[PDB]
Amino acid sequence: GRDEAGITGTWYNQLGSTFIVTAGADGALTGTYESAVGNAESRYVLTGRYDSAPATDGSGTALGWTVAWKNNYRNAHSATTWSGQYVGGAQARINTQWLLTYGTTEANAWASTLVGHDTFTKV
Amino acid sequence: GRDEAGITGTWYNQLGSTFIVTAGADGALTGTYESAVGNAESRYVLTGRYDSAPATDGSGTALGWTVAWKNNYRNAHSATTWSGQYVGGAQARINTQWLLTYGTTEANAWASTLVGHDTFTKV
Amino acid sequence: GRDEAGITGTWYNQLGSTFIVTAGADGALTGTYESAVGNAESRYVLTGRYDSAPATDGSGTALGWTVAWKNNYRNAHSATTWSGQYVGGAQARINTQWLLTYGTTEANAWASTLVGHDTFTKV
Amino acid sequence: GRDEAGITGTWYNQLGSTFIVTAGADGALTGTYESAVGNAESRYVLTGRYDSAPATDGSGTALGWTVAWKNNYRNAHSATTWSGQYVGGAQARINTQWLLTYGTTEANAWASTLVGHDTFTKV
Ligand SMILES: O=C(O)CCCC[C@@H]1SC[C@@H]2NC(=O)N[C@@H]21
Ligand SMILES: O=C(O)CCCC[C@@H]1SC[C@@H]2NC(=O)N[C@@H]21
Ligand SMILES: O=C(O)CCCC[C@@H]1SC[C@@H]2NC(=O)N[C@@H]21
Ligand SMILES: O=C(O)CCCC[C@@H]1SC[C@@H]2NC(=O)N[C@@H]21
Repeated sequence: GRDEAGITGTWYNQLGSTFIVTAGADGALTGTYESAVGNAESRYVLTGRYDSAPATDGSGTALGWTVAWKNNYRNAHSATTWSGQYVGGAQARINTQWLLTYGTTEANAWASTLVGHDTFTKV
Repeated sequence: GRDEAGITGTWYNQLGSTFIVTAGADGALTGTYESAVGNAESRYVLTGRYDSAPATDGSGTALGWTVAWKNNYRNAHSATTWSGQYVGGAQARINTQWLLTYGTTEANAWASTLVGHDTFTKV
Repeated sequence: GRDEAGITGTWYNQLGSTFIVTAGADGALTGTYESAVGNAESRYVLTGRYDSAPATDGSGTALGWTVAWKNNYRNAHSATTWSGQYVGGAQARINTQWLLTYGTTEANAWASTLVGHDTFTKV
Repeated sequence: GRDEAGITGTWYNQLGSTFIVTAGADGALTGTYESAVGNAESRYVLTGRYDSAPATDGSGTALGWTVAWKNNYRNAHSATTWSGQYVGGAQARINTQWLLTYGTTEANAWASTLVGHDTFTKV
């Protein structure tokens, strides 16, 4: 993929969380996520996808991934999805918006979903 | 997983799109998506995660998945993430909210991301 | 406004909440909201804006409004914004997506904002 | 209102847009918005609401507002809502997430709504 090398590695967001990803040639993303906040401890599995043949006109590279917040330590009964774009160069970034959905009863489902935004850097 | 059997299979949303997923015991989701709308044709790879040990108190099952909108036919230079919950029973549903991010230039990045909501049924 | 008459009146969403609005010629929206759910009781002030000269090509009419969830009875320390479009005709609707922000400490601000979607009808 | 004085005035976001607001004692927000981006020129009317009696525990102040993107110069057939919180102190900020809805045909309504985030400062 054009940015396979650029995306693969360890990223950090403004909260202090750590995103560890491998980009495959075909568009896969696999890795681990460790949140600095919330009902979370240690690493969680992630998977996702990215555009392995982006535009050559200076546009970013679209991608996304999911974490279900269950591991051997905790289960928050929740999942987050991040949707965003990789922007390459000396100050590389992944700019995302995310959706965190809790399992709820039907009566509470109106209040099931948090929205926010994370920016990941290599430093 | 508690809902491995409930989630695995073919789902359809209010647009007429078709979501084909396999749920693994461990929390994986793998499959294909075919959109009835947008800059899309035929099937695209998806991956995601779900809570394989949900609450037993009538709450839904949190899950999410991604599609990068590249296949052998088209490349929209975009990715969607769906975040939601599976609700089991005679009228099973997956209720989601989604985020569709386009690769953009930095000048247009304010306008990179669409938000919406899809409800999937087995019929 | 083109839809001043169509928008003005009493609307109900899928939760059972009641939206009472007056549309002004100039684009204003003023009224009251009464939620069927959440940390809310009785009516709350709303204000917002709508496109008073929409496209004539069958497109909906863009609009939005806010409620801060303080009245004489309760204060949730929160505000919701609905962003959407009015679609006229025998089955008129307002289709919206909303953002509910809580006041939080800086440590909890990542979790400050809920997202959802409401559809309002005249019946 | 507790933050009537703190909110009232001229704010600027990371795009260079200019938000000019007056906060009323009762919870009103009135003013003008001028966007540095998009299908916009000059000032547009805004209205909204804020929590005029916030928590005293260091939490921010919830608020929101709307702009319909029609004025004497242009009509984008769209509306944005910002939902967020005011945080007072030497570095005051308004942190928001927003929803920009376009009027669309029913066939294109899935793609009607952009989501993003703006941070406003006094400098
Ligand atoms: O509390 C939970 O339900 C599980 C932890 C969620 C942490 C969220 S995911 C979005 C944001 N970005 C992070 O790095 N952490 C929070
Ligand atoms: O146009 C694109 O960029 C690729 C197709 C996007 C189709 C979207 S994904 C969200 C919504 N749900 C669907 O089933 N289709 C649309
Ligand atoms: O709980 C709160 O903070 C105040 C009540 C919020 C009720 C929300 S606003 C979005 C959704 N639509 C409704 O009609 N009610 C809920
Ligand atoms: O293009 C349009 O439909 C009207 C202009 C929209 C400008 C948006 S509103 C959200 C973001 N914040 C800004 O200051 N400008 C853009």
